[PDB]
Amino acid sequence: KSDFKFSNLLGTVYRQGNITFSDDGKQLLSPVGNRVSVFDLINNKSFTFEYEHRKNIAAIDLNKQGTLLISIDEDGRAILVNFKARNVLHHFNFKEKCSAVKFSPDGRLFALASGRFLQIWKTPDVNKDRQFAPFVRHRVHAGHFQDITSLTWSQDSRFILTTSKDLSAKIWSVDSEEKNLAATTFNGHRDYVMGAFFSHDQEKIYTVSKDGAVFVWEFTKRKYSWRITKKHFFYANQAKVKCVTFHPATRLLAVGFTSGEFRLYDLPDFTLIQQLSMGQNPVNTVSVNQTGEWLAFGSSKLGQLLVYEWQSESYILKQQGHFDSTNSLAYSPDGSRVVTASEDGKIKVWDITSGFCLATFEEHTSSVTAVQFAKRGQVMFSSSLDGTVRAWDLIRYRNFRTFTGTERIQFNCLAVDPSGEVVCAGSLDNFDIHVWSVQTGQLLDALSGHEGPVSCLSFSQENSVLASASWDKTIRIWSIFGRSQQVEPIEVYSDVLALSMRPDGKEVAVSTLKGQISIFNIEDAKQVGNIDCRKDIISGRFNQDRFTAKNSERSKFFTTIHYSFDGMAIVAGGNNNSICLYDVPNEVLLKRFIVSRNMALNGTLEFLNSMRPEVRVTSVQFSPTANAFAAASTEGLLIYSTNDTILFDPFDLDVDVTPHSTVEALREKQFLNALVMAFRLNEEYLINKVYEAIPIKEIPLVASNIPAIYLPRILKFIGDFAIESQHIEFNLIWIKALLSASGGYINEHKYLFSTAMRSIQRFIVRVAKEVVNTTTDNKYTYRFLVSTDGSM
Amino acid sequence: KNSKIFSPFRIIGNVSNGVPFATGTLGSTFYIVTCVGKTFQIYDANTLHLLFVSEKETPSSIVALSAHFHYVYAAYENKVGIYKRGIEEHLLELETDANVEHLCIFGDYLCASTDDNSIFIYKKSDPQDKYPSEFYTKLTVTEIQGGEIVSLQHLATYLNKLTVVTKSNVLLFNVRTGKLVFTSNEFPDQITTAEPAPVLDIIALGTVTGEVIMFNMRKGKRIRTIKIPQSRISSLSFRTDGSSHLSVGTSSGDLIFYDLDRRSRIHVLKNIHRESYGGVTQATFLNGQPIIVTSGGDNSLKEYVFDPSLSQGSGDVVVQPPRYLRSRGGHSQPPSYIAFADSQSHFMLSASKDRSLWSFSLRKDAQSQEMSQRLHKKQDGGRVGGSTIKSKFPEIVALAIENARIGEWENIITAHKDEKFARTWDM
Amino acid sequence: HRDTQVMRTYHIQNREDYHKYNRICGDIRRLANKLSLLPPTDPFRRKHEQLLLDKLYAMGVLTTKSKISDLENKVTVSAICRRRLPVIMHRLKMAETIQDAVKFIEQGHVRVGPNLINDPAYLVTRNMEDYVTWVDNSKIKKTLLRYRNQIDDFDFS
RNA sequence: GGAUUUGGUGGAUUACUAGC
Repeated sequence: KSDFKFSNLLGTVYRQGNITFSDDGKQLLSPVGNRVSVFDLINNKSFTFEYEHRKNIAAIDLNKQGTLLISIDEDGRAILVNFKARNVLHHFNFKEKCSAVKFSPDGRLFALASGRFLQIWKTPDVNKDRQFAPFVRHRVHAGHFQDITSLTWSQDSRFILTTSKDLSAKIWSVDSEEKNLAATTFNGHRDYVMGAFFSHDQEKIYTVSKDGAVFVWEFTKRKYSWRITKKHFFYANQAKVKCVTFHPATRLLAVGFTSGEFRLYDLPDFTLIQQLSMGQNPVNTVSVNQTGEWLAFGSSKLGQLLVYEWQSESYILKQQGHFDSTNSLAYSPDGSRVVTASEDGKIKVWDITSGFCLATFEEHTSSVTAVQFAKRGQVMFSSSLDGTVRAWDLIRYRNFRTFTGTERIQFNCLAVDPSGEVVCAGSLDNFDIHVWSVQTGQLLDALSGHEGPVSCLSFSQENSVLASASWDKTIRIWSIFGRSQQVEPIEVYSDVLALSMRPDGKEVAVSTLKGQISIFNIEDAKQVGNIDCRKDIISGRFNQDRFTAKNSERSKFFTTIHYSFDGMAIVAGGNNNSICLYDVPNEVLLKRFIVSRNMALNGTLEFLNSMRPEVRVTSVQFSPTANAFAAASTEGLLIYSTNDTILFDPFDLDVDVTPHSTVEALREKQFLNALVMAFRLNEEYLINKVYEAIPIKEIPLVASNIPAIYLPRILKFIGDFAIESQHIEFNLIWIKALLSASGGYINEHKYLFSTAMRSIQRFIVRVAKEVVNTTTDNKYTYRFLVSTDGSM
Repeated sequence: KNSKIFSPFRIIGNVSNGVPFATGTLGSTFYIVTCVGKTFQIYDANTLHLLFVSEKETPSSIVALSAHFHYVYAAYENKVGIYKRGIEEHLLELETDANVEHLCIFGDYLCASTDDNSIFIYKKSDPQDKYPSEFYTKLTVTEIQGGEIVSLQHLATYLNKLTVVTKSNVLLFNVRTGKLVFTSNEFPDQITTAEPAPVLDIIALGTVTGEVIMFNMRKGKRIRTIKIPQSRISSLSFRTDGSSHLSVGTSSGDLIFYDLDRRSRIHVLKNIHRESYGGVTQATFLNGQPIIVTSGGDNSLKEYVFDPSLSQGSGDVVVQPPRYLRSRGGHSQPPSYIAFADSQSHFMLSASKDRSLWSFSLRKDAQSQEMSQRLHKKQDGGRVGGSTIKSKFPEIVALAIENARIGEWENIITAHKDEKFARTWDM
Repeated sequence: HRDTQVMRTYHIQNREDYHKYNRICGDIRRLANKLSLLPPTDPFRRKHEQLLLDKLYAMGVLTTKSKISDLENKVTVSAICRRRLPVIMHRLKMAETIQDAVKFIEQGHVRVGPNLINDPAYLVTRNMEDYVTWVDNSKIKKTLLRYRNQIDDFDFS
């Protein structure tokens, strides 16, 4: 409940640096500005390493074995992370700017090129224990007029060739004895050489240039050495090759141009297979897999990563991250669906299960400020600064109606009636709460009475009451349904920019400008308590600042708050560097999360060493599944979670209860005990040992035997396990039994079980019904063929 | 006793212990090795970072150290390790049961001297080879020839001659033949420490009485002699900057500087290391540079420099007294109670029977500082009750620290041994 | 020296600030001109400058949104250089003079809503012109409240 | 013995693989 970890970063697929496929090619890794994200094409899952990188990734190195992954920052810091381990084995520091790092095919040593110097360093064994000084450098080459713009490695480690930007290209062997074989540097190349490629036969050397003219080097008699055999030229009106990737086995050449046109050629036949423009902006880094089936092209200017297969015209994954930042975060009733707003106004729907965007919405010309979902999967309402609010369908991907005001006002924020009849929005220009009906696109009423603008608006589902947020330091609770039209006002000490509505429908959580978060009642005007947030907020000193980070008033408030669906915890986040988790009854924070550690971003450091974009969280929500809360950052949408469960959180242990004892119960056939003895440890592998063990004939006997106290806990366990597990039929008999054993109790404690009901009924909708409908549709088609008369 | 979970990383909080540190030079940089018990360390001399600690603990204490350019020669009980980057790359075992007291390197040869007056010679097997490996021969010294071996020195420009200094007199052994080419005359005092000179044919000598004796080998005579009141000379070094300077390090904590040209002392340093733990065990002017490096046995290592002279025309007469430069510290006595400071494992509080708490650094080993003990002047206005000769706080047996509100008020509570109160500390 | 002559009247950081506005204030007229060369009964053109006068009045560089002639004649740099923040603090009578308002912004006494503002050259929208106040608990908002004998240190004003 | 103010150096202020 308390220990969250950084599970996933979502959005911003590609920021900068090399994009390199894995040796297997199952997983493709794209480097973000401060972190490295690994995408598995086969499992459609995105995983991001918990480690921060202190500036933006400039180079990515992947070992052929895959044991060690190296990322080089602009500063030259080197971070080594084992893919299986997912931990930083060593953090050596390079002292100059790194362009590309490529491990050798053997993997004994990794070639590294910095400036005009080429370095080969023996790689420390992953299996070997950590050492104080693991990094060792085998050799340094300084014979370059200018720093090499690219590095290429042959199958053997004897020859390493780096193409300089001067025009000249040089070849370096690994071992000193093979120096006599190859030490020559090519000359006469026009413009600059983007990269140098080696074919399976070492006789032919392929070079590329900025101009776009390609020259092939073939060794032959004029006692005779290294003529140009044939030249190959690519014709582009204004396009110039930027990044070139070549695969020797398939003889496939990937060319990157300033125009952004994508073209493919074969070195042996010099034939152009296809020319496609990924985007107007030029491709920065292109990489190829061993098979060569998947090619990844990423443009830094548009910040979009695209993967294409040459053999079949289908794209495994194509997506573009938000250009600036996500203004609002919207969570649908189903845990998987995620909606993120952007400054551009483009709306993209992310997926909780796999970090990809199902679709985009370009309906809002102006930037989108708030995106919210009504209590259905039918539609989502988005608030924009354009002055119009447009509802969207998710079955059909279309506007219903675009709600607008009278005198064309900006709209910050938004509130949707849970029974989806009424959409309310609020401004900075007007400070009148406009109210639209969902059916008739007219505005029903202009609810007014605030001095100063409305910051936020929310509706409690249980009581259907909307509470306004004002800069006048007074919180007014509206009651708008059914012949009442009565507004209750509660005074607040400082401008309230944060409004949170509890699931209960009885409490309202606020975030004022003094820092302090207050929790009010609704049926009474009084407050339960307030929790003090000015001290435990980390604030950055910007680069252009003139004050200490201690006494600036930039970031010590909270520009968002969201209650957990338990109603017991608040996650807050503002224009600061930090996110919080306050407990609501005990009134004490639980754990404080630093969003990012980048010198590249501004608001990170409390103390600088002796404009840049500010780093701040915009909108935070806790998911219905409730494992993690997503906070929408500058770097992109973060996701925190507890899906690890590497943690010993026991409950009611006796001395008699050990993991072995639970296993003994299965032999004893005491299913009721061995489940409770496994719930006492609260460890998932003992539970899966006893959940998968007990048979069908004693599931309901066990369900009746299960205590009321463990009913909420057992339901949550089934919800997280059955989504990725092959047993449909065995899991549903449990959910039949838990519901069948105590239908009334679960219904009576509707507030007590919220996360369990939502998690269980995502498993039923997403994977269980689609198996049903395919079984249903297939059966009807067979019935139609036999029933219908034969043709001719 | 091999564990399955844990494996030792390095020992932290220890700089020196009393074994004489030995300097080495790589490229233009200067690297200084010390030892800690059974595991030696390597410090840079330009900023005193920690560069290398050894990969395994030695089976016993390192008795003597020396370092030729890349290779650190470490000598524990029966064996001599020839270490590069803290990695044991060649273990050289001496064929006695005696324990090795002193060690020396020149040329193709290694020269190790056990305690029972026996000197072992190890040759480079090839001139291509970097570490000497093959056992050449066994040189002995009977007690009619000289006393117990004080040290082994190899002077400049002597083909295979090894200046063996003893408690009685000074020897010379041509290690190619194995023969005593020259023996000196017997000295009236017990010799404690010898060191060569940047001049030709001269080794410097140090007695248990306070006498430094310059001794020529070509003439076999005493050229100069320097008397010191009431001191046991423990370390000698010459400044090679171009200005003649001798540094005599006592065992009563004093470091004493001479000017051999002017025949005068210049400035005497008092208590730069503790008298009780051994005084100045080793002091060395770095080559051609005005930096002397002092390392006592009281778990510290300090550098002192000479500023340039304030006189324009005079120069060598008006000499600036030496000046404190960077240093590293540790813990004199063993630590009683420690704790970790923060979540990223970046500081460790350590309070010991030395009565002085230390905030050591796991991260960078030059970042460790003693927490000050300097009482805040009271809010109330009445004066603080305490002895005017300030003594340290009694030793700390219970510590508590919660890091949540740091930098705004106190967050460390320590309970001292046998005190009815218990103080607080800001982190 | 028109660029200097209006840098003094409004107090500008760099003498290049003027021609940093006068490139924009010229770019208004170049879009005004080509939108005058479209035929008059064009539902693009009729939509498109009224789309623009919405923005140039919200930002407040021009006094009215009715007169279409203002868009070439009244769009001056000294018009856009008096929706600067220190001019607005002198218009709203916050500081006494216009140099003294730059002195209070740079020292950090003024704010817009939540966050204090520190660049002197902050353009302020006519809509956002409502929300400039002295930053709270400041030593210059404390002195004001002492003049009316109306401090309240529970606010720690 | 006590208090206030100030000049200068050294060590930190990112995570320790030696100089040309």
